[PDB]
Amino acid sequence: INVEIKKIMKANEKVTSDADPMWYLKYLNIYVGLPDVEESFNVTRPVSPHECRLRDMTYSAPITVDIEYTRGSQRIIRNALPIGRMPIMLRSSNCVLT
Amino acid sequence: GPSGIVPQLQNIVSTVNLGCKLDLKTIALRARNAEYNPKRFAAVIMRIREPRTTALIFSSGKMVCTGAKSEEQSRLAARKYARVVQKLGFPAKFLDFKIQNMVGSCDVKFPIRLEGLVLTHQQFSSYEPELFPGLIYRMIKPRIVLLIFVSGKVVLTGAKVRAEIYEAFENIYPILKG
Amino acid sequence: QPMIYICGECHTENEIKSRDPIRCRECGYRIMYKKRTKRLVVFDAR
Amino acid sequence: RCPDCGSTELVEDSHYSQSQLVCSDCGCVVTEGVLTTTFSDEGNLREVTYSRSTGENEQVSRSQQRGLRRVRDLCRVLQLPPTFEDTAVAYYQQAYRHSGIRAARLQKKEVLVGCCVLITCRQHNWPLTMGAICTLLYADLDVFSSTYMQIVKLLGLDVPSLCLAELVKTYCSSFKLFQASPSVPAKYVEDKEKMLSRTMQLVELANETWLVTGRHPLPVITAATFLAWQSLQPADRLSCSLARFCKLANVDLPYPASSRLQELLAVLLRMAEQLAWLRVLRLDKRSVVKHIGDLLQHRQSLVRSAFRDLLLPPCMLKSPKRICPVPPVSTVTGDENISDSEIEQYLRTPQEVRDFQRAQA
Amino acid sequence: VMGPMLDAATRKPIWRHEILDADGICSPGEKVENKQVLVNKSMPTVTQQPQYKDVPITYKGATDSYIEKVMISSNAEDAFLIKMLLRQ
Amino acid sequence: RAAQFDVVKHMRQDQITNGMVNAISTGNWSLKRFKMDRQGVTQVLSRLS
Ligand SMILES: [Zn+2]
Ligand SMILES: [Zn+2]
Repeated sequence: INVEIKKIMKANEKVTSDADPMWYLKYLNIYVGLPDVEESFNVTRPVSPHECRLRDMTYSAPITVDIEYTRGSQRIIRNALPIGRMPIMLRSSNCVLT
Repeated sequence: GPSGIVPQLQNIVSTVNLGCKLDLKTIALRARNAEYNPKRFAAVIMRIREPRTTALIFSSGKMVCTGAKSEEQSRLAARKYARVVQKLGFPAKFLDFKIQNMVGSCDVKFPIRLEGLVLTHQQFSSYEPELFPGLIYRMIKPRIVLLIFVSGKVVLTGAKVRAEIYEAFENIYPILKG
Repeated sequence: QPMIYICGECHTENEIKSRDPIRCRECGYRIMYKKRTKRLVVFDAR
Repeated sequence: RCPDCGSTELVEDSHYSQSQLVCSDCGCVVTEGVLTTTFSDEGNLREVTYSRSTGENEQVSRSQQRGLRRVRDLCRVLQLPPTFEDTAVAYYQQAYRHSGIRAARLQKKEVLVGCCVLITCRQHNWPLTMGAICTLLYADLDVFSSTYMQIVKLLGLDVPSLCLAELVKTYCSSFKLFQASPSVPAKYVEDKEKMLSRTMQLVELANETWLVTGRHPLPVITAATFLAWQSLQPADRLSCSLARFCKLANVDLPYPASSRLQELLAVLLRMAEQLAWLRVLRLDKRSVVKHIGDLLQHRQSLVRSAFRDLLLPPCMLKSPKRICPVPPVSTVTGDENISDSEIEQYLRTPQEVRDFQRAQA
Repeated sequence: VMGPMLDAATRKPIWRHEILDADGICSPGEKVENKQVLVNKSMPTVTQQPQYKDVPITYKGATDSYIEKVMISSNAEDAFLIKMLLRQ
Repeated sequence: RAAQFDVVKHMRQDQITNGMVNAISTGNWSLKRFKMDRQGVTQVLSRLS
């Protein structure tokens, strides 16, 4: 979680369409955050492993990345765009119980 | 019973068949009142003040007129344009006069909480305070569409006679009161 | 008359009696437990 | 009916392992034994959609499949539950039935996809602003709104309204004042729970005072969050303004937010006049914010008293002495022609008709 | 979930619905025997009013057990989840 | 469209979350990069004691 994720992201930093040159998209930094649950109102609250055990849920934390890309102009930036979610091993660095 | 306020008519819509071919370019060339902007639309639009109305004419020989406060006034304006076209050099006739629509409005002089109306009438009342400020209600007897606002004023449309407007008004009035 | 479920976190009695989604009335918790039965049960002390 | 005694008291019952149908009045067995698949085949189960098994999913036009793929993408990038996406695509397919929409231009179908997702989201009570969905599309607000009205009129389906509390709960977490980010001084950080409580009771006050009806809720929610944020610490926060807070919060406040603020100040003045301490202290627009908790502790009776002096739009509260004056009766039409001189203006003499062809050329 | 259906003779629930509480779920602390229902679940037939059919959760087991606790919860998509703990 | 599109509109989120949860839950790891299919990687924790 701490280093290899960033190494992979660096290994795949840049993407560019062969059609219409001068357009591209670059990744800058990627984080993993803390575990949480998506309730039914586009809002989140933190969880504990036992609540996940009871509710047949998954104990995971969101993956977030900051991005740099172009649309007409190149000066478009996003800072905390999420990509997905990663399961969390218990008593790891990002867990609640540590 | 009535609240002492009658629905006043605001608009009248009527049409009549002129019964002949006309040249819009000729009308724009001769009449002291005409459009012809074929780049946008190929038609001629009239208007007079006695009655206060606007009419629109085509080469196909149809007339559409609107703007009066009473149906008879609309017919008077229609006959005035018929006279104008007859003296324009066209063999116009005032044939098949038909009344299409009218608009009216009224008030109840007490505030209206739209939330209760939508909660009890959603099946025919559409409430959406994001785009259109007011509330939309479509009535079946007669085929009337109604707009309601918090101020208590109501707009009525879709009828053919003032009797329909009055009757729809008194149909809805108990609902407006409670 | 309406039935009571005990919240799993603050243990404040809640009544649902509806399709209302589960959520505590005081705290934000989302787990509820049924109350114990009122009928008596007989055991053999063996 | 039991074939032996004719009684209708048949009961389904199983002995230790044998399922059977027994006449509970004479003991006869009318049907015994079942044939059921086991695990050895349970592991092999496949699935075929019946539409596929019936030849459907083959008449789907390229544009129709593209549109439903757009529906899936829109539904899924928002991380909505799968049932939402399934219902959305079902409604899209159902609306595709009529000829009037399958014959339509691309932006019309785009905004139809958007409003389809929007309505299915409404059906689940889920709060979601139309502006955000317009942002996720390539369309403008006006055409989207017009087409949404057209489709709701066409289908006449149920459209549950947006519950204000749900908008408040969704919107409150969006702001970034709950974390000690380096971009914001820690002076402004507050517990979010008290924030939500203060805001939802403030917007309840706004709602019951006729402020919210017929107006955009978002600016009202923003103003309520304002009154909270100043109320929890007037010691320093009273000096800030709208632009400052929206800057730190990184939010685009609506223009009518200031007017909504002003009118809710009018309301809290009307609300403060009742209280003894406030009405003696001679408070003002700015100074009142520090007593918000005091007023809302006893809201209901005081607002009921304030009703007996309601709220109506200020524009028509200018004391109109005349209301809907009766116009004069002018339905008379004359006999056949009230005049002939009006026609004596509608024609041009040849003097200028001749030269009517050489300026527009 | 439907409440227990009462007997036409005894003013009391039928034997299969002996332990169910007034809402259709067992009451913690009771003793459950073989073939008695745990939840009185009914499902619509959509697969003018829609017909239902009954698929109650019958307790299968050779020996009696005691209900210790019952937990009710829900997910984001309105799927009510019910769990029960049984003791021997 | 002549007007330039923006990629943010298409940034999907299922194909990572579902990939990870499936790969961990079912226990099979299929990788087209090296043509390796591994089975039995994960086991349910045992709570007999
Ligand atoms: Zn609780
Ligand atoms: Zn028999």
